[PDB]
Formats: sequence, structure tokens, C-alpha cells
Amino acid sequence: LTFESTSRFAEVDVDGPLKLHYHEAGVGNDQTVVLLHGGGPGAASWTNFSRNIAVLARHFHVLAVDQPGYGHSDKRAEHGQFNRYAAMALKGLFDQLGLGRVPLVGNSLGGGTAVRFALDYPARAGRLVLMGPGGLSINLFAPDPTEGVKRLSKFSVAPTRENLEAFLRVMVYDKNLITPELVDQRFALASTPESLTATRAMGKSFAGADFEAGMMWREVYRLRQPVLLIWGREDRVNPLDGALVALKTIPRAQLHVFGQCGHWVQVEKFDEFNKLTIEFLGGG
Amino acid sequence: LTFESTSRFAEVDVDGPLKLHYHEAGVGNDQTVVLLHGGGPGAASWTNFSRNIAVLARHFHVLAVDQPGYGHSDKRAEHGQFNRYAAMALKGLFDQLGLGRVPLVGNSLGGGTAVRFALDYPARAGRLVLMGPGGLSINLFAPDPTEGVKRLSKFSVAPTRENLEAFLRVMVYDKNLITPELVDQRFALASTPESLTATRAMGKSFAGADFEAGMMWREVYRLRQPVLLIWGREDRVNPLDGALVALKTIPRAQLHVFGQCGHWVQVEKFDEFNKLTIEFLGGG
Amino acid sequence: LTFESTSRFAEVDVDGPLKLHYHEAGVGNDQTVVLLHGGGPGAASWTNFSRNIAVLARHFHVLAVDQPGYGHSDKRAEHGQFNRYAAMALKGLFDQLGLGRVPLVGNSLGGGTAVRFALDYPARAGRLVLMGPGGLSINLFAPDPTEGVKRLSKFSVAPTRENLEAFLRVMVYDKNLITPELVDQRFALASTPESLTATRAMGKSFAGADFEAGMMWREVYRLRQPVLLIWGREDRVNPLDGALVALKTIPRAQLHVFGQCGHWVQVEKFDEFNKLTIEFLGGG
Amino acid sequence: LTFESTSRFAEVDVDGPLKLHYHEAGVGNDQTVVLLHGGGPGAASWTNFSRNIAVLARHFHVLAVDQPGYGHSDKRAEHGQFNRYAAMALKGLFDQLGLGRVPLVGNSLGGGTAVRFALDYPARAGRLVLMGPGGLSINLFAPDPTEGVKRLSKFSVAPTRENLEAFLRVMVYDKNLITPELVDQRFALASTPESLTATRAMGKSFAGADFEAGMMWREVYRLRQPVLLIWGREDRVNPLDGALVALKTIPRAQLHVFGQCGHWVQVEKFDEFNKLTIEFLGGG
Ligand SMILES: O=C(O)c1cc(Cl)c(O)c(Cl)c1
Ligand SMILES: O=C(O)c1cc(Cl)c(O)c(Cl)c1
Repeated sequence: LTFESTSRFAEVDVDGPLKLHYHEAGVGNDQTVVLLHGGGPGAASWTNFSRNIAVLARHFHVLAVDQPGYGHSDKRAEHGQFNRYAAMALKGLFDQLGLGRVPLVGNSLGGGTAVRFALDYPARAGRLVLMGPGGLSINLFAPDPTEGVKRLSKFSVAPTRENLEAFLRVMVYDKNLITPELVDQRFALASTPESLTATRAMGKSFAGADFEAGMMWREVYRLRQPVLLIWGREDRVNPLDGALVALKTIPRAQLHVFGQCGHWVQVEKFDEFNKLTIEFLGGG
Repeated sequence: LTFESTSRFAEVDVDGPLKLHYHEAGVGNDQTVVLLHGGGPGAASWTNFSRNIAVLARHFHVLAVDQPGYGHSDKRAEHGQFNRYAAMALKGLFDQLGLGRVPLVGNSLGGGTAVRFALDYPARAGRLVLMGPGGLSINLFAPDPTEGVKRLSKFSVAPTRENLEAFLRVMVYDKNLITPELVDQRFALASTPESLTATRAMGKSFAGADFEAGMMWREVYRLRQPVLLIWGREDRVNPLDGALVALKTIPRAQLHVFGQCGHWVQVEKFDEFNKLTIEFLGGG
Repeated sequence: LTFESTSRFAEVDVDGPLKLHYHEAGVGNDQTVVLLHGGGPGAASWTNFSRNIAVLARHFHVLAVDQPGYGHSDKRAEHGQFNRYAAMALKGLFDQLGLGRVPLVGNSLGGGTAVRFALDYPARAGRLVLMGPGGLSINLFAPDPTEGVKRLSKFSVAPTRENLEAFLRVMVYDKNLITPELVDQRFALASTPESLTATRAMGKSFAGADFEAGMMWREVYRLRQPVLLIWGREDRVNPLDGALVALKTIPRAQLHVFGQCGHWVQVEKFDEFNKLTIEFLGGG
Repeated sequence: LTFESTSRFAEVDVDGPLKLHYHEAGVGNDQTVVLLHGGGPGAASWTNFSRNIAVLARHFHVLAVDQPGYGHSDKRAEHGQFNRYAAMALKGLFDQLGLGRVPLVGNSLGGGTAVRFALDYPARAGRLVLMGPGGLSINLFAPDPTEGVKRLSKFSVAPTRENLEAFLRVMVYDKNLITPELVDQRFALASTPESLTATRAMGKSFAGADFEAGMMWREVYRLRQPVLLIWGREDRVNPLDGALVALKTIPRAQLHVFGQCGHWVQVEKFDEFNKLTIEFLGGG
């Protein structure tokens, strides 16, 4: 189970050909599960879910998809509301792979994509597990933009190694996780011109007329599946107060909060996160 | 595994002899776990934990203790702050049974007793699992007394079957759980003179000078063990806003919230509650 | 300044003729303010604002409007989502009176009407003062229905005097405000066949396909005017946790909370409310 | 009404001689109010309350006290828990001036001092007005340290002008209030060796064994006076979630929140704050 052995590609149609990179594992397994990664600079499926994919693949057929704008998937210079854009791409990949209704696991940005998908194609998504998700979160107490978003914007404006490190440090409770190796690797991926293309495309997408499609906290009362919200108590990007509207309005919701954990739950609490996910998705 | 096969007694010293009733199960098992029940009228260990004891006893040596004032344990007519009183009784039973440091599972009132115990004898308590606990909860938004406490007080004033049923109905999300059999059984236990003695003793205990010992939300920042807080989103006795101070100030806390669940999590979500407990307490 | 002297009527069109009763005062004053009353059974403009109209009329041209179903306005037996229904009637009265952009003061159900009006006719509403408003509030921690709502429901099913008194008693912090005279006066008004028709009409209106129009917490981010939210800390109908979404998403919001005050802010803290309102609305 | 005309000094005893600087105004007025300033580096009574003292002195006898470590009061290099230290100095000045029970207005760090004083000398403090107070606030959703606190820390380690400007910029919603003149004036005061000694003194004071005295959210349930909490919705130092415990547990509490306002309420909303304060304190 490595990057190379699990690597796959597919071409879907979202206003034209779009190349999606993804990782496939646990192919002999019955239940199919899609993982959607968070949206930092240099973020991709493999680095996001490295402490989780092997474990989940003993029970599930795992599909960890690099979202458009990330990893080795297409980095267009223009797109609409990002979660709708990515959800369309996922709709394409589902139909291609012949998937019917499949549970979604998404953190941060990918959580928003999972949610945006589940609202746009209700019959296609089963249970959702969502770690500090964007979109359905609305910070009732934290002034926006939060510290983490501020630091991300600062990197988008001035893409230096120092700025990138500052941003990664508010991602976690244990700052020792932020090693020189991790910063160098994230920075290399993030400072390529295509990635910079993807960052401008994201920035321009915010001025879009379809901004309302990103405010998914207005819509999640319609979700009929069970939804497991997972949060780090010390999350500085999407703080804990952001969970309240979803927890209240999603009929079959559950919330799990870990203390001494930041934005990257699937890394800082990989083990507890793996079991909660396996158990919630039915054990396989 | 029945009431009768698991039944035991012990005599401890809390200002004199005090008889504690309790249930013992899974005796061949290594890890010892104490269950502390909630504090409704007619409440006891067996009816509280009936959907949980068998399952927990496959992994643990389970001790479900009837608290003084409840079940077949002593119903004194006078006592101090209840959680301290009960925690002293538990200290006595621990020493008698030769228990060292043991994890505590308590709902509602018993959660308060578990917490009061863990603060008073730090070396004696391990991990805590606490379902909608009193004591460490402080309702930041719900005006006090809450609906459930009001209905309990109304029964204490006028102990009729109708009042008892009204109280039991705000205990659960699914009201079908409130059957005529359950009301008749709770009412029979609750309307005996000894139980009525216990209710006055509880009421008089509130006027005590040691009331501060019940405000455990002022003290829980001192807990060093991991604590799992479990809550029903629709809890009408100890509402969800009551969890926030504990979740924030207890260093190694975790919170799990179930939607479509009321005050009796261990009953309405027995299965999910059993697994979370087993997993959190180390699998046995 | 009496009921009869301030009484006025107007006939507007909302799917047919509709008679609106309302009170006019301070006609010599420069600035017009519309008061929209709270929605208990037997409630009307004059009763709701009695400790308020005289004081407000020294600074403002006051129009205190009986909402359809209340006081002497038409009590239809069937209608759609109530706040949109009531806002349509209000829109009609505005055109009739040649009003431009006018500030609205709404208590409870009236608050929802005031807000619904401001969303549906953006150019017609200025500053809002809203006391424990329905509609834009969403109770993030309190389970629905709340205790106050339940009592109202009990009354709709069994409209006895005991039930009305019990409902009014969860309306206020200081229960002495609930005098037998007040109960008797409300019960006289509330038990008329016309009033009970209007009460069932409201209840059936909840099963409507236009329910989304009642969930205004999804829309108030679009409000551009300053909004003053006033809330009593011990409000058992629309609890304080209901204020968070509006406070966060309305750009020019402000919140005032009174301790030792319930749902009836304008009565229990009439003085502080009057001063807060006058100043917020520009001194007049 | 100038700095020099209102300047006064007094010498009190807190483990030795201590010189307190303070400003006195409205001496002809009936009612005495003590203002306690906020605690940035280079902060003092006159600067904190400038848009406020003149207006307040028309109604009240105003005493705006430089807290030890600030302005022209003694800047010791070592002290215990700061609010208790500052309250002891205040207690001394009260006895010196023959004050009875006096209302306190405290901003931020001053708010904590005002509160700590009211708990330690119950008979000496009346009504409190508290703007984004430290101490009784506990941030239930925001991870500590907050963004504002972090910036202050950055300055203590590296007291450059860039760092001071960055700190003042998270103090306010409208950043235009941070003029180069203001930064220059604060930096002049804040970079003196005496000011930096006082700043380190504060930091070392946190490692103290008397830390519990700083956790006033455990104690304010004992406050019997009316307390007005004033908060800015975009406060990034003591965020709005910090108000909940005090608002709930102080029996005669009230809360006012301003949208489009940061940590410096008395500056950014000077007018609304002045009127709110004057009225709350009895018109004088
Ligand atoms: O405004 C009120 O008093 C009110 C209105 C409605 Cl629709 C309601 O259900 C309740 Cl409990 C109160
Ligand atoms: O009052 C303030 O401005 C203040 C006081 C302290 Cl002790 C502090 O750490 C910060 Cl960030 C601000």
C-alpha cells in the first residue's frame, strides 16, 4: 500500500474534460467509501489520509480522491463555487466507476464538498463523516476570518516558506508535528506555477454570484442520513462553535470532540478517528 | 446474569454503618469498572444499566452500585451534600473490595458522584465516562430549574402516578419507552415510606452549608484522567449547553453527542453507548 | 391616550378583503415607528405595549398594529405561513398610509413578522428592535418544542383557565405580574370562538409547504439595517441560545440581555426597554 | 479638563510603599465612580478613557486610576496574581479617600481588577460596568491563547514598533483608529525600561501559586450587585464566548453586545458606551 501502487486516474466531464487523480485500496471489500481531503497549500489525498487509508482498507473499498485544484488532479485557472465544482467532478467519477450510494468522509474543505455533494445528489451519498468541515460550519462566536484563514490568506498573498510554516502551525495542537521535512514538502508542491494557478482560481471563485451554495449551514436540515461530525477542541481554522448549527439542524447528527487536538483530527487522533469511522460506517 | 445472581451487599462506615446494595458480574475479568446510576424516583442500578451490564461484563469486572438513598441501599433520613456523601460510601466499598484505581461510569446524579469521587480521592479513580452528568454541568442558556427538574420537584411535592409519568416522559426522546409497566414499577418503588424518607433527606440536603461541593464545574479543571462526556442532544434535564464548561476546562476531555436521544443515553442508544464505553475504557 | 381614542381601522388586500385594527398616537411627531405585538392567546397591540405606547409617543409617530388573528383584526380560519401572511397585510397598510422606510419594533411572534417584512420588502423597513423574536431565532441547545411552546400547545387542545394561567406563568420571571385580573381578562378574549379559530389556524399553518419562509435565521445575513435584539435571560419560550445565529449573521446587529427577565421584556423591564428603544431609534 | 489638571497621586501600602497615579474630575458631583483601564503595553487611564472622562464627569465624581505597572503608578519588577495585587492597591486608595460602596467601571484587565476587588471587599463595590473583562471571562469555544493574547506575547519577547502596531490592530474592528501617531505615542511609553520591566512582571505572575485567584468565573455567582457586561462582537482578545459563564451565574447581570466593534468598546462605540454607562449607574 503506497502512493504508487494505489494511484489511478479518470477523466470526467465538468464543462469539458477534467482529470481526477485518486488512490484505490481494499478492492476485495464490499462497502465502498470515499475520502475527501482538506484544502491547505500542497494538500492531497495521500498526505492527508496516510495514517488512515491502510486501516480503513482492511474493512472497506477505499477511494481517496484528489479534488480539482489539488494533488495530481487538474488545476484549472477558472471555476465556480468550489464545493459545487468538486461535487460535480465526484458525480462524474461515481458514474464512471458505477458506484451507487456511497458514504463520504471529508475533512475541512472536502467535508464541504461531501456536504455539497449530499445535498445535490441525495440518492448518491450515504452516511457522512465530517472532520472540522467548511461550508456547514458557521462560527457563532469567533470573529471571521479566523486565525487559520488569515494565515492561509497571507500565504496566498506572499507564498514564502515562513508564511507556510506559520499556517501549518495553527493546524495542530502538537506543534512538533510540524517538521522541516513536512514544510519543505508542502512548500514544493504549493509553489509550482500550476498550484499558484489553482490558488488564484480559488480566490476569484469567492467573488462569484453563486456564493450562497457555499453557505451549506442554511441547507443541512435536509440531510436524511446519519452524519458524524468530528472536531478538535483546539481547532483554529474552523473553531468548535462552528458545529452548533449543523448539530442542531441535521436530524440524525452525532458530534465527537477530542480535547488536545487541532484542525487535523485524522492525524493527531488517527487511531480514535479510525475506529469511530469504521464503527460509524458499519464495521465492514 | 439476573438481578438475583448478581446481587451483593457490603457494610461501609459513613458516620456509622451504611448498607450498600450492588450487582457484581464478569468476575473472571481483569479490569474493574464501577457503574453509578441516575437519580430518578425508583431508580436503581439494575433498571438503569440493564441494556449495558451483560455487554460490559464480557470485557470487564463490573460493579454497579445502588447509591445510598436508592435501590436496596440504606435510605437514611439525613445526610450532607449528596455527591460527597455517596462518594464517601464508594470510598468505603473500594477499600473493602481491595480496589485500587478504577474507572467510573456514571449517568446524571451518579455522574456527579463519579466526579465528586474523582476530585476527593484522585488516586482511586481512573478514566471517567459521564452521561448527562449533574454537578459538573452548568446550563449556560437554559433557565434553571429546567423542565425535567421542575417535573421531578412536582413529584416530590405530590407523589402521584400522573406526576411520575410526566417526569419519565421528559427523560427520553422516544416516549414509547414510557410503558405502563415501567411507570407502575417505578411508582411502586418510589412511593414506599423509606423512599419518601430518602426524598426528604435529599431535599433537606440542598439547604446545607456544603452546597459548594455540588458545583463541581468550578473544580473539574483539576481532573488529570481522560473523561468521556456523553450527551443526548434532546436532554431536557441536563441540557447540552451544560457540557461546555467541563469540555473546556477538563484537559483530556472528549464529548460525544447523539441526536434523537434524551436524558437516558445508555437506554435510547444502548449499543452505541456500550461500544464507546468499551473502547474508551481500553477494550478489556 | 386610551384604547378608543387611538383606535383606527384599515382594509387591505391579502387574497381578498382583510380588516386590520391598529392604534395611532403621537401624530404630531416627526418619525414613524410600527409596533408589532407578541402572540399569546388573547394578545393584542394595546395589551402588549401598554407600559410602552405613551412613553414612545412623546418621541415618535406610533402605529401599533393588531396582527391578523389578534385583537380586532380579521381572524380568518385558514392562512399560509403566518409571518409572511402578516407581512403581506403590513405591506398593504404601508401603501395605504404612504409610508416610506419605517423602523419596526416587534415582540416575539411580531418580531418574526417584522423580520419577515424586512426580508420581503427591503426598501420598506429601517432599524429593527426585536424582543425575543420567533422566526430568526433558532434554539441551538434547547430541545424543541420549548417549555413555553408546550404550554401554548396544551392550551390549544384544552383551552381552560388553568391552562392559560400556566402559559402566562412561563412568560415572566416575576410571576406576581400574572394577576387573576390579567388571567381573567386574557381568558375572556382567548376563549371566544373567533379567537380559538385563529389559534387552530396558526397551528395548521405549520404543516404548510411554505414552512421555509419561517426559518428566517437562514436569511437575516441579507439585512443591511442596524438591528437591536433584546432578550430576557430566563425566557422559556424563545430561549437565549436562539439569538446566536442572528447576532452573528446580521452585520449591524446589537444584543441586549436582561437577567431576571422572561419572555415579556417590554413589560418586566418596561423602563429599560423604553429608553433602549428610544435611543436606538434616534431619539425622535 | 486635561491630564495635568486632573493628575493626583497617593501612596498606599501593599507589602511596602506603592505610588498610585490617578485622575480626578467632576468633584462637584454627588456620586463617585472608579474607572479601571485596559491593559495593553503603554496603556494608562487617560488614554483608555479619553472619549469618556469628560462626558462621565458631568454626572459623576470620576476617579480614573492607573493600575500598578501602568502610566505613572509604581512599576514593580515582581508581584503576585495581578488583579489581586491591583485590588489591594485599590483597597488602599479607598480607605485613604474615605470611600464607602462605589461603582466600578473596568475595561479588559481593569475589568478583572474591578471584579477581583468586588469579591475580596464585597462591602466596597456597588454596580459594575465591565467591557470585555479578563478574569471572569472564560473562552468556551476559542482555543487559548487567543489571537490577541498571542500578539501581546510576541511583543513581550520582541518589543518592536511593528509588533506593537500589529497588537493594536487586533484590538479594534475599524483599523483606521490605529494611526501612526497613536502607535508612535504608545511605543514611546511602552519601550521604556520601566514599562518593559512591568510587562515581564505580569508574565512571570502567571506561573504563580495564586493562579486560582485569576479564575474569577468560579466566584462571580457570589456577586449581589447589578453588573453590566459590555462586549464587542469582533473582540479578538477576550472573545464573546467568554461572557457566558458570568452572564449566567451573576444573578443581576445584563449583557450588551455591539457588532462591528472589537476589544476597545469605550473608544469604538464611545457614544453608545457613555450613554449605556451613565444610565446604568443611575443618571448621577
Ligand atoms: O409571541 C408569543 O408569545 C408566542 C408565539 C408563538 Cl407562535 C408561540 O408558539 C408561543 Cl409559545 C408564544
Ligand atoms: O486589557 C488588555 O488590553 C489586555 C490585557 C492582557 Cl493581560 C492581555 O494578555 C491582553 Cl492580549 C490584553
